[PDB]
Amino acid sequence: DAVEERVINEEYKIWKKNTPFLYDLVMTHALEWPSLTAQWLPDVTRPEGKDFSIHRLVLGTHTSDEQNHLVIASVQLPNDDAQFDASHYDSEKGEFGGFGSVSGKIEIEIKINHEGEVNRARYMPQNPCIIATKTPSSDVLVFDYTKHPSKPDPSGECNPDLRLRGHQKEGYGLSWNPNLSGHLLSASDDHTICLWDISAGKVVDAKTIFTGHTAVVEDVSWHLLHESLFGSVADDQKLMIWDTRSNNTSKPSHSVDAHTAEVNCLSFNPYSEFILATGSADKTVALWDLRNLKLKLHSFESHKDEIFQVQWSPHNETILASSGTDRRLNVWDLSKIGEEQSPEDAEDGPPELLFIHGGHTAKISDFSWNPNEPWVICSVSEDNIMQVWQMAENIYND
Amino acid sequence: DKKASQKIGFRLRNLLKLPKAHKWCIYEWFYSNIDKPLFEGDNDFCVCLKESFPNLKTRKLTRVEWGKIRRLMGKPRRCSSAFFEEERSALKQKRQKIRLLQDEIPLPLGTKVTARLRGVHDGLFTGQIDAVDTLNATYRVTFDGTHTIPDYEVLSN
Amino acid sequence: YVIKLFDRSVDLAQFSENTPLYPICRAWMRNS
Repeated sequence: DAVEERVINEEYKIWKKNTPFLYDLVMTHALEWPSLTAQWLPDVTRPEGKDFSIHRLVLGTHTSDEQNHLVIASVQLPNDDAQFDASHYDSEKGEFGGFGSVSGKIEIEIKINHEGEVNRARYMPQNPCIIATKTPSSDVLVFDYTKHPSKPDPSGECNPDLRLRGHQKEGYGLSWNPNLSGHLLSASDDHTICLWDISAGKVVDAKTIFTGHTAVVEDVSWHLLHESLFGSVADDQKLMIWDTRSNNTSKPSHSVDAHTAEVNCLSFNPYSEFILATGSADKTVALWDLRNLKLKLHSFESHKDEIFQVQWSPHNETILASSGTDRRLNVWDLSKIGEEQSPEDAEDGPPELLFIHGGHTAKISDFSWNPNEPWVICSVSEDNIMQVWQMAENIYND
Repeated sequence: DKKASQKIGFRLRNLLKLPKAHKWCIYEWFYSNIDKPLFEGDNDFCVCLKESFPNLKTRKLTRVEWGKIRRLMGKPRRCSSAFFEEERSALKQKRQKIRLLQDEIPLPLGTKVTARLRGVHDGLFTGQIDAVDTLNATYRVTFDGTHTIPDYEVLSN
Repeated sequence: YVIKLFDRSVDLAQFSENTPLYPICRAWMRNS
């Protein structure tokens, strides 16, 4: 354990020292418990005459011998009129680590009682007050956080607004249909994908169960432009494309062997109808075109361990990020794939590797792009850290 | 009053009982005696600020202004694994530089110390420098048993 | 209000229940 932790320590302190060349903004916060999930709520408050805006994050807890909570936290982010010392990572004189928004502290606004750890938590696009949550009891739970108290009952009792049934095992995949209000997908260890139309007592049985996979279904995402289409990835090393119009729910529309190992996550491009990405335990991120899934358009190889999460930028068609157990979050620029680069540069990675975030000390469980502050990312890791950060503008320009 | 102070401690104890979180605390704030100069001075960014922006006396500027400065300094290297490796062995050379220097760098360390100990135990514990050894650049530390510890994992007092 | 927690001590009296854990960890890690 000493050899690994000496490398990690020095590489982390090196990273802090270098953080002024690499970030417009870095904020390190310590949660009481580590979060397995992280997602920016879509609302932003821009107070009149202030040099900060207010954002909200859906997080949860992961603890085994204390009560768990769905968490809504608040973040103050700088805007362009905010003056701060970007010249060095502060760890002694403030309430977060790094530099940026003086007021940029995370604040816990709502803790809601939950049945066990929060495997994943996502808000519904058509009504961001509604968060679906994935529990270890295999239920999917729905909360309207506006109707729950700010302080949770110390009895710990969890009172979901809806309890979605259909799974027999827990899972992590969760995706709201962005073009049909209330249509939720879920991927489970029970090898099944479950669909609910919660525009339907407080318990709801699944509208539809898709059974193509033969192992743990790691992730599921709706296609962002086609209300009938969604993708899934599983421990059977397959990517599968499903059409809710089809009468057969035991067979996908398309089924490719996507990677040489388990496939953990996928995400559809918010601008192209045909582009999506998967991430795999084979340390690869694969790019895919729906017009011919018969082989990868491209494989992004710089990660050094299992990749557990991928997300397209919401502001830029050709920007993609991935996160893994190698303690790194990589940002890719698809437009740079064939590019020529200096032999100096080639030692640091392919030209499509835009940026490497070395800010996390343990495995990164999840990250979200901010939908209102371009290039700002929130990422969380298994050592309780939540980092809110923004790559230097210098890097993604010329 | 004291209910509140106690609840703060319950929150703190829950983070610190988690070993990954516990080691993050070491990574964030724990700098040995020889490493403090290597990290607590001016970084290269602050050096470049002082040398190529000599009329800039403030350090409170906007992202945009900071941007204009970083575009003058050129694009950074991606924090590759090769990059951290080059930076790691630079850190090994900076350490020896400080070392043979033994004039406000730290003095060589019966000095009461806080030392990184691993394995069975896994915190930073207090103790005495039983023996100094400039041979492998290590110290014998007797804990309040005795262990040979690198100097970059021993903090004075 | 000073507590002992895993061979280090910290005076939590300067903090409040709303204080985030980052600055409290620091005080726990700092010395004399």
